[PDB]
Amino acid sequence: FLKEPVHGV
Amino acid sequence: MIQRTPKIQVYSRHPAENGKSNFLNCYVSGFHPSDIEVDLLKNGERIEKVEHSDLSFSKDWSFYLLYYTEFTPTEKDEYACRVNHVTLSQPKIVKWDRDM
Amino acid sequence: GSHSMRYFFTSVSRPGRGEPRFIAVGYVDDTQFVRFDSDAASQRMEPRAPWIEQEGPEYWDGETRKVKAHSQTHRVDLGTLRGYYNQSEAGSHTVQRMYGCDVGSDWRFLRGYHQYAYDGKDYIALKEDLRSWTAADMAAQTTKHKWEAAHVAEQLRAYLEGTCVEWLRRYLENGKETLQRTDAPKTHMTHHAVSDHEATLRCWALSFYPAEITLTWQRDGEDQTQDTELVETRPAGDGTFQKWAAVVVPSGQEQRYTCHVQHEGLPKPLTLRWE
Repeated sequence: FLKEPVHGV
Repeated sequence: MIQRTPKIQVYSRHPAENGKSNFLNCYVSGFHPSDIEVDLLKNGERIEKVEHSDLSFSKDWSFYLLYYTEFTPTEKDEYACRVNHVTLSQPKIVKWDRDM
Repeated sequence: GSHSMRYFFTSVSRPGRGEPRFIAVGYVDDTQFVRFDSDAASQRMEPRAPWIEQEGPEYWDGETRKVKAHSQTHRVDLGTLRGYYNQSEAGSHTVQRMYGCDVGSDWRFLRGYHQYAYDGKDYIALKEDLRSWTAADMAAQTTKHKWEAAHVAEQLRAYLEGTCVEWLRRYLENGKETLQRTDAPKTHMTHHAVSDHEATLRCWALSFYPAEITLTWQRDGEDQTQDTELVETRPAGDGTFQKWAAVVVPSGQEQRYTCHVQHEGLPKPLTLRWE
């Protein structure tokens, strides 16, 4: 199960 | 840029038995970057129907992949794995050894 | 046993050859269950294990949504690091990210991780306390501030400590037959004469799961770590792993060498000997 949200660097 | 060279393992899925079908494998691991050329040969010839695992990496960030193909070992036939990567001046060639 | 769920992401830029490449794989212990490949035809999260194929359409839908969300984040990431490191736009660069959670024998949260690398080197990582970051260089430090302000550790903590362990467990029961199965090693030894006064002794450990294993050689009970060839644990492509240990031995002396095999699949560690 993927994580959400994903923040950019 | 870091440049780690691939380890190359050439093996059969099950113990080799002339006449009985198996899978010829070529494990490549610990390399970086991920651009790599991997082929399985049969008497020097490239084995066309070859598949590979999905790209993944280890704790240290280096990549590993599995190349594989269905095959029927024979007394006579010679198999090898040919690998190319930035870290290699020329394609490294590793021959199958039933025991290795 | 102890169990783990991990995601592996790889983003590689291709100057002038189109969008960056994005590969995502996901594992439960030593088993891969799903993948996403930016060059695949489907353009969805695909199953790589028979026990995830049971998941309904909403799961695949949601994981395909999240997976290309990640993908985009990594397509932007290639560009920011480029600016951060003041890199040419001509050369390919690699980003790598890994996150997941570990559970103990009680199926209870043990540790959670979130790691990121740029061109094969540690960039930024989440500490074991899930409340603080390890920045490697100043560029990583600018990312650290940004993730601090956006409160990312807090968000990631809830994930790894909760939904991660929660869905790990579900996978475990759902795939009980192959995830919860511990295959002991099929062991065996080979003797190859190298010259008239020496000979190779090979210890085999085949078709085991999980991958973890201790294949050791010892002479007169003392370990021969310095003079043993040991191959890295390699996949057999049938869901199991293989491995070997080799020692070159003075002929007439095979009997004092003993291979040792340690694996979760065995109630007791094996001690084989040539004879």
